[PDB]
Amino acid sequence: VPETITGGRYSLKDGYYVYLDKQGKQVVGPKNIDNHLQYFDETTGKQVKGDFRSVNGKRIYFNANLGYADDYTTDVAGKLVGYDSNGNQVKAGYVTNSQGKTYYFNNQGEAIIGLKTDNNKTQYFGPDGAQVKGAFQQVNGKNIYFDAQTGYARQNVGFLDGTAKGFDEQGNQIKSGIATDLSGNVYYFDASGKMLTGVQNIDGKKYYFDEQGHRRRNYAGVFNNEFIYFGLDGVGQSAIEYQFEKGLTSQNSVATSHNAAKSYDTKSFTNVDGFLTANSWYRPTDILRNGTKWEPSTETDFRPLLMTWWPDKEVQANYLNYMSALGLGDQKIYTGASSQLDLNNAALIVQEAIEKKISLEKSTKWLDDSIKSFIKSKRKDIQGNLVDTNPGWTIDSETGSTNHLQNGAFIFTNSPLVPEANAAEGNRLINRTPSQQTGNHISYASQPYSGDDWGYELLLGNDVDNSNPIVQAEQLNWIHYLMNFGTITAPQDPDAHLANFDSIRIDAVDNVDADLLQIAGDYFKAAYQVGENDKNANQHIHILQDWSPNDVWYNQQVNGNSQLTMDATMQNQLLASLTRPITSRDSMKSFTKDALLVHRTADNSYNQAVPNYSFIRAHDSEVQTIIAKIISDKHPDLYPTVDKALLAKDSALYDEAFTEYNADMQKISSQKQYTHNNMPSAYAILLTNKDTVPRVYYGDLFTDNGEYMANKTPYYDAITSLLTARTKFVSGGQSLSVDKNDVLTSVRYGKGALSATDNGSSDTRNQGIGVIVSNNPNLDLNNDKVTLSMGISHAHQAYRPLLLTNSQGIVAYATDSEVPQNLYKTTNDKGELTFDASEIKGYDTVQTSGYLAVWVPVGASDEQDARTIASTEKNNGNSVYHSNAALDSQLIYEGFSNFQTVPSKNASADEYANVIIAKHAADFNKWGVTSFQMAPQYRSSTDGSFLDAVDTVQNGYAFTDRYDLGFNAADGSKNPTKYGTDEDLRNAIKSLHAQKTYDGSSIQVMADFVPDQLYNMPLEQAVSVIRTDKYGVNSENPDIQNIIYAANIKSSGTDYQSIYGGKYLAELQKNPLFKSLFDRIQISTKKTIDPNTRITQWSAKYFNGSNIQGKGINYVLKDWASNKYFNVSSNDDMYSRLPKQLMNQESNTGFIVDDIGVKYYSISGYQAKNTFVEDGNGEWYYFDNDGYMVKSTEESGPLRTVNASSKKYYILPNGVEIRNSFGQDIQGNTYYFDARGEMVTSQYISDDTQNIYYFNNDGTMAKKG
Ligand SMILES: OC[C@H]1O[C@H](OC[C@H]2O[C@H](OC[C@H]3O[C@H](OC[C@H]4O[C@H](O)[C@H](O)[C@@H](O)[C@@H]4O)[C@H](O)[C@@H](O)[C@@H]3O)[C@H](O)[C@@H](O)[C@@H]2O)[C@H](O)[C@@H](O)[C@@H]1O
Ligand SMILES: [Ca+2]
Ligand SMILES: [Pr+3]
Ligand SMILES: [Pr+3]
Ligand SMILES: [Pr+3]
Repeated sequence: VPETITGGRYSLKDGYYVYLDKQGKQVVGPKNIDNHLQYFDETTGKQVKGDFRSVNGKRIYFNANLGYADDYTTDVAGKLVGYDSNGNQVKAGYVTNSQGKTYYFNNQGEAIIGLKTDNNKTQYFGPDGAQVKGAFQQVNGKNIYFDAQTGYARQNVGFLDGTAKGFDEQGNQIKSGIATDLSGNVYYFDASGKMLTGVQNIDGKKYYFDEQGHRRRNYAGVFNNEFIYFGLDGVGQSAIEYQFEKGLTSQNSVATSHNAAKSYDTKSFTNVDGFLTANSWYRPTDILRNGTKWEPSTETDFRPLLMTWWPDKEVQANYLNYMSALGLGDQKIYTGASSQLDLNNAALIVQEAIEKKISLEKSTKWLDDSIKSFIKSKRKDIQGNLVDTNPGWTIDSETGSTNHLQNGAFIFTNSPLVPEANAAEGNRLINRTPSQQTGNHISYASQPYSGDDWGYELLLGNDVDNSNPIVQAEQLNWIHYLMNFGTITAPQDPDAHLANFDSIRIDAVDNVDADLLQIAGDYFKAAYQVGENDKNANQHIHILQDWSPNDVWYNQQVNGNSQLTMDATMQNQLLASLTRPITSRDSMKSFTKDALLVHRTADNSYNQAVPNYSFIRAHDSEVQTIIAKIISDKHPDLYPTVDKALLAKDSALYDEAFTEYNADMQKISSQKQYTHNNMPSAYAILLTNKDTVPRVYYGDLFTDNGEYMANKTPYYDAITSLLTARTKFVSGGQSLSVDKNDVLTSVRYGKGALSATDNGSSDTRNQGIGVIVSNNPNLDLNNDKVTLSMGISHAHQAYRPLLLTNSQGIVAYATDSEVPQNLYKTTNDKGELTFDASEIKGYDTVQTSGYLAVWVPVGASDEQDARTIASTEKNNGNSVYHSNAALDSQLIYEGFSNFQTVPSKNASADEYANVIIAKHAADFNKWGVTSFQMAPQYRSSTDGSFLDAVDTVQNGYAFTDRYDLGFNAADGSKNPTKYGTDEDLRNAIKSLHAQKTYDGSSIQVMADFVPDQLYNMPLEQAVSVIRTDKYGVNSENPDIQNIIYAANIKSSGTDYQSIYGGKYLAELQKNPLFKSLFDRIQISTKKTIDPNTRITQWSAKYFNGSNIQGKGINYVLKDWASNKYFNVSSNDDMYSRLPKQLMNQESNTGFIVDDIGVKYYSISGYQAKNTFVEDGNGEWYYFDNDGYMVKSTEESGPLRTVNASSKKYYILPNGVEIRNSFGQDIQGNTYYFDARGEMVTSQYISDDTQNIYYFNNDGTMAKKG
């Protein structure tokens, strides 16, 4: 029996492929994988490809490609018999040889020769048993074509031996009949097999065939002195006879006096900056009260606009149907074809029911809902699928680039139609990432390091413009508010000064103007004199979220080191070499490469390395992506891509995924299908490393979901043992190594000593840790020995373990006395430890793959602390921080996860995280924490536009009011954020501040500074928009070029932004210490910061752009004839006046034939001037400056420039402007006209049937033959 293997990937060794087991081991012999049987060689473990092996007796062939077992025919004599994939002979069925020959065998097992007439699909087989595909074969002069993929007879035209000969399925030449090629080309022949070109009459219907014989669609031109237009049918339509309904329909009714608007100004209409939308309501002069008596309307008698007016018949019809479905309208179906007068009468029948329902309910809220759902309603199509009923008012119409986290984006631009949503000149500078701050990319990177930039301006939601000086100021104000949160929010309290934040984490560095880094750096020199010395600097440790490789070096040269850069090379190497499964895993020798940021192979100096903070996981990185992977595997239907699974927001899915994620964390390393292996081995390297500030993720001590701090991970004992050990032993110089067996040994020599040869100080002897790490579950040393080279400072010294590994797990020893006598071992005269195979071997537990050990020196006191005090001396150079003993004494703790359960409305006091933080304050001080990175404390949105904004998470990165950190409601209801109230928060900070570290100063508390975006904003505003991707590159959709959009982009002006916005700028300017900050010329703007305007209400002029909101392109209402937007707040001529019916004026709609020409009036009653106009969802027409339709004549040909934009259109004598269509001169030349109706030049245009034509710069088609 070939065993089935399931988990494990393929590898390439020596130019052949091998398969690695879940255990880690190469597989040998005949084995099933992927449901297809493959063989693997006895010694080299090599996969067999295109050879013969014997799996349990029977002779089996394996594919040249993929390695899978397959069919084969061997001809010893006569006809080869042929064999199934699993051995055995074929009694009656197809097999395909490796050469690609396909034979069919009879019941007797001989190869079938000649014709093979199956169950309704005749086939052929030539002599020698091969099937024929893709050629014509005369069985007996039939000349029957056989398909390339299947040997089935097909109708096809064969250009051999003459031209245009057509043959059918049974193989008769199709004289006087229609024939069809493989590409779908349609020929027509005459009696005696010769094809036809030009205009033909087939069944009282005209068709056009070009010069190579193809019957054609969407082709216009004069033929035998008759202008014909052959449509999608291929059928000729008269281009003289009009294609529109002649005659006008009055929109004046008995009811229009009463439904006319009370007034024609802002008073009577609900509006967005004057513009009207689909959800607009208005006050008619009269109300049909209880559907029985016309009364004068009161101040509160507003009704939906859509009740009495619509932008066209198509929406009118659909409205009537939808309300009829809600049981209000009449029981009968209407269409855009249906007559105008009938729709208007039907609408008045609906109104009667609407008002009767309002009288009954004593409310109009039910109506508001049913109008909102009508706008977003869906419908059956001719295909049978769900489309949108009103595409113009949905996401459907906002098509562009997909490259953005929320599937689209806009950029705000200026435009004279919306004067108040226009930004100043030289603002809205996008993509000023650290790399592109000057406006051009600059590689600051040196020789073996990368200098790329993965930044982009539009990340999420509504994107704030941080190239505006007024905004840059409000960002400074917000920092000041946070650094003085306590004193500001609770002035009555005497201890308010203890409830203040100390440092910040700058979020989305690659998505905002990099000027904000220098602004922030200036603040802390002014306020807290961080520049003076290490002591001051290290009391405020800030961090960057700077993912791009180049940002490390930008930070160093441009930004001083005003914030700490992340180490990405370490995180990546720690993930690659330890966390991955055995199949994907990098070697430990990689830790000694050159492309690492900090070389630790012989780190022996201070103030040389780049100041940095390194980590393994974080609330976003390597957390959410793993959950998504599980969602994808469990629900392929809904989410097939790992990227697609990130977009999911349903809690049931996550709940399901987490129970797996939690259950998988418990499993042994070899069967960890989703989670990270070797977590304690990774943290063992991280927390012992020199020249770095380690950051520990909440979710590695505790479970990423559920109650805060409630459930521990498998790794808690190991990691908390390391953290306290860091406090007592880790100091001095470092050196990594990796022996021939691939076993890492990290050594710290202890305070005073910087190398192995250093004799050190008094402090040295009892300090300095030693770490051993292998990532090989099948490690077997045998004769070879592993060596920990401690210093000569540690010669002839007794050492005891801190961590060791068993099959059961990892043993942590807290004190020397907990250690058994046998484990103790003493160093030799050189300061070396030696390890046997009887000691160090391969393991596979839950907590380790390979082996982990950590050894410390025996006889440390309890007062012993390895950490070093910050220097007070002046520092030279430009770095704010300096990577040395004192900085490495610091340690950050990211004390939150996204997926912490959200305490319910009536949750008890101590379910909220900030209460729990206070209770466990001393726990953090015993782990060596000097900075506590709190979550963003801002009130989260719940609209679900992104993971961070769904109600089950509310992590706080998705916020509307960024001065609101959990304040009470207006009535005095406690109203906490996911983590607790402003009071609960202020305590938590005091609690952390009460804790005192090794140097007697408090634990720092870090605010999460999020300058990039704002979510879910209350008030609409009109803006000009262009459809783009995340970089702000124009996706160049014609309909979305500087059009007007009703964006939710304006704050309420009664929120905490209005209270505290820019409040402290005046005050700061007056301070001398801040003079440097305000005088600085910022790199990107080249202008100074501007603190003279306060931002109390956010508005569209302070934003670069926004993610797509799915209001729709035509959500802002607009008369099609005039092609102007409706505006109530202005009496300007660039806006259209209200539809004539709504101001009780005479109004008519329709086409009107006139002696001079043809005029068209919209549903609103206005005349079409200088506009394209679609009719009855079919034909387009253009109307000139004089309000007359443009039509071609005999004197003036069909090819015309109409708009004076140098753009040429093809217009028939109907006035019909043909689109996606070919057109002809009277001379003979052919032109093609694209989706938009305009002529094509210098371009190949493809054809539905795979024909291709080339059109010159001229516009004319290149003729063929
Ligand atoms: O370049 C470094 C990479 O090396 C490894 O590549 C693994 C491959 O994984 C998948 O395919 C698995 C496939 O591998 C062999 O066949 C390879 C291909 O051979 C043909 O040319 C054939 O026509 C192809 O159809 C076939 O894929 C095995 O014989 C076969 O059984 C397996 O199905 C990917 O589709 C490939 O693109 C990869 O090369 C390593 O695993 C990667 O992670 C490395 O990046
Ligand atoms: Ca931005
Ligand atoms: Pr007349
Ligand atoms: Pr349409
Ligand atoms: Pr029609």
